[PDB]
Amino acid sequence: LEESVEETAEDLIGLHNRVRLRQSDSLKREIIENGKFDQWFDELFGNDTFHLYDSFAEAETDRLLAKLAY
Amino acid sequence: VSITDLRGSGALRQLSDTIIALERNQQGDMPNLVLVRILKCRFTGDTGIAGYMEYNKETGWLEPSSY
Amino acid sequence: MIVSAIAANALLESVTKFHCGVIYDYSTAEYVSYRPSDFGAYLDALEAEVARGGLIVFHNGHKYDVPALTKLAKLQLNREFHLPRENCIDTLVLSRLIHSNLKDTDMGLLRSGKLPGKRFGSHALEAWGYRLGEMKGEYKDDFKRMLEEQGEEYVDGMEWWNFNEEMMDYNVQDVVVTKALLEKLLSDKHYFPPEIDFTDVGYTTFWSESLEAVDIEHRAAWLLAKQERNGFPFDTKAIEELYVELAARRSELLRKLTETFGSWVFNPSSRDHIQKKLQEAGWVPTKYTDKGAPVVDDEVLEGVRVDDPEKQAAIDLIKEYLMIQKRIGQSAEGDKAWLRYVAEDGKIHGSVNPNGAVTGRATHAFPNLAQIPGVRSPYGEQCRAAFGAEHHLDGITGKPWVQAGIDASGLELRCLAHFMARFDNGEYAHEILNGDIHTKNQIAAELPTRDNAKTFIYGFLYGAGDEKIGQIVGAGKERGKELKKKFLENTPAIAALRESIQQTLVESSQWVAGEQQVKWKRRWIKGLDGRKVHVRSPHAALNTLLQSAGALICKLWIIKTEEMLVEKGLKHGWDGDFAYMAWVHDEIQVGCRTEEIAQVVIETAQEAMRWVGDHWNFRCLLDTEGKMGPNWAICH
Amino acid sequence: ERIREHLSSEESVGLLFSGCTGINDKTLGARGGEVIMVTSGSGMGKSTFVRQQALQWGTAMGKKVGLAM
Repeated sequence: LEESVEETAEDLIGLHNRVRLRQSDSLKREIIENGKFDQWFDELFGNDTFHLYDSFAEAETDRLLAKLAY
Repeated sequence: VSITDLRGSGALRQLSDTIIALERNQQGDMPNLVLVRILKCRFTGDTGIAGYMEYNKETGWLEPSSY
Repeated sequence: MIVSAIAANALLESVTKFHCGVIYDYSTAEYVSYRPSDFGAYLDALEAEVARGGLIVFHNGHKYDVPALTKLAKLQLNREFHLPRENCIDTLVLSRLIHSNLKDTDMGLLRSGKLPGKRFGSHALEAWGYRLGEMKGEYKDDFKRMLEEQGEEYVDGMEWWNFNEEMMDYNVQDVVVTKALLEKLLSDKHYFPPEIDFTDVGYTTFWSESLEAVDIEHRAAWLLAKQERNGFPFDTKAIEELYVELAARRSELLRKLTETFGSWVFNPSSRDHIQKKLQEAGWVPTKYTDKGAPVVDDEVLEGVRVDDPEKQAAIDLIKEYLMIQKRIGQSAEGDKAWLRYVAEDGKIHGSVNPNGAVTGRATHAFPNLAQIPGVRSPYGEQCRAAFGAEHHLDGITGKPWVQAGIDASGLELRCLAHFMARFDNGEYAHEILNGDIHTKNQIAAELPTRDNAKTFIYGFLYGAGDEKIGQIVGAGKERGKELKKKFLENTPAIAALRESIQQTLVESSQWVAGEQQVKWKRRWIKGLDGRKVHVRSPHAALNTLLQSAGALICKLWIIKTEEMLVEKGLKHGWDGDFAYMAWVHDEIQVGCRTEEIAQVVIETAQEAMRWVGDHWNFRCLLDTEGKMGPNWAICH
Repeated sequence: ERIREHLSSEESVGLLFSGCTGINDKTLGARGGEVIMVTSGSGMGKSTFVRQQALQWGTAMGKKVGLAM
């Protein structure tokens, strides 16, 4: 609830590949231009193991706990 | 100035991704000298004192200082 | 990954037929030989490695092989063949990247007797075969000597006229040297990590898991190779109208300068002349030149005072005369004069070596496009006018293209601010942006004029002694020490800059018989992209550091500018919208079909220059300035 | 695609705080999506510091800056 799923995934992707993809303007552009992004991406999320929540627009309880329970 | 001296409840210590703080002694020998202190940075996590600056009474700018 | 090298009938500028080519596949571990009736399948084999996303290894492929195979496929097979820049590797570029410090390396290679004296430090394929021990011989020599025991003679470069079975065998010879040289470059773990066996990877993994310097150099070599093929449009008539004004002036000057001295023959450009003269007009040399007699010495000539008014007045006629020979010897009579290099498209295709230096600043030759006299230098205005996009036609309207000249605004001093922002927290860097950094250096070093600060900051940074510094105020080697030390006290960050960095490469130093036997930590300074940039003496090195930053900045700069221009929609070449004509260190000359395109070129270059600064997180701010016009005298 | 869109279209480090480096050394500027928190004593340059950022960004690095004074 403090970072959108694209930023958290950015962390997860970089963390998975033993790097700090967030703190390198060089590394971000790297995996994009030589097509290394899709490579790491499929390697990680390819098994549909990771699922997230996104709204960031003042989360509540009714009904958010419902979504967590759902 | 630390995180507790912040106005409002302790939500501002959480939502704000980066916190820039200015400190200066306007009753001392260096009133135009201002210290910049990073109190929080979710991006980097590197906190502490950044650098120094000086208020140019002519331009009204914050030119970076030595030290 | 596949490794290959080809053999054609001639050079890139008139090649007509494909002879042979050999392809070693790492997945197959076996070579494949091709012949003139197998040219078609050769292009497909390269396309197949592109479809797999693999890699294709050539030596000088970026500059010759790839454009030749594009050219040969159009007239022989009438098919379009364009190897993607991402799917190409050039051992020559990596050799110039990884082994830029070959000049020393050859000392041990000389002791062995393994390296030819004609192939010292060279990066040619055969030159490396002797280094790695793979040269069973050379095709050119197994051709000459076998032509003897056949009868017929030899013409300079006839071995490439026709497909011969000896070429097909030495075509393999060039391939096995490329493979072994590739593995020799892949075995350098500073550039190629051990965790990745790059010999069996896709192109996607190769560029990113390699050092960043590997990627830029291949992008740099590909782009500049395009620039050579684009060429620089040339007004032949204009230069011709100059040799007339110069040769007539030379002869008229020669005539007046033969009335002043007799014979038994006045020489234009001889050293045995002034040696015979002036020391007969009443001039005693202040400064000599080596083992015997002083050289031409253009410097002293300005100050030579002889009691003979005719001899004295003739000195300035000599000054002009020698300079006239310089332009002529560059524009007409030289073996590498411009008029000899104009191609049949009305353009001068000046070559350029990418990382032909320790720092990465390029070198230009045949002809040296980067030494054309400046507009401030005499007759340089006319010279610069001869190099212009206006001297090119147009694919359609015919209306002369417009030229865009963009340079890096004060790159050297901003590079200094970046490395010293590590010690002053952006103090000096803001003085650049706030402006008048030469004014601050003037105050810091206690110089009377701002211009004296300009000639100071560059000399001091690069290791000038005290004479050039002393001659600023009309003195010698005496005045200099107090000028240098005072600047150091008023600018601590510059002094602190040389503190941590110069003591990052040493443990302890020691003088032995006048030679400093410094115990090094690493005999190489890291560049902006991790490459090895060696120096020599730790007494300065800063000059190497700053020029390395600047050359690496512009290299990426001209790459991203073209990359953004292509991304925005512009096509590169004389048939598209813009064409690179010349890259000169911190300035570039770009041809543009319309003024509107040129304006975009100027803006994009600035956008790319800020992109470079954000990319390497440059502490100082980089800016550029563009000039629109017909030629080069206008763009600068 | 949203991840693809983010890395490619955001300005990465959208800007760098002017008037003093070292802030850039510890923060790497500000990004699109975060919230920079500026504070100090009464009349010690909170407005002056931020006003420089608004000016510089909207001048040298032509960003469209929104003000709520």
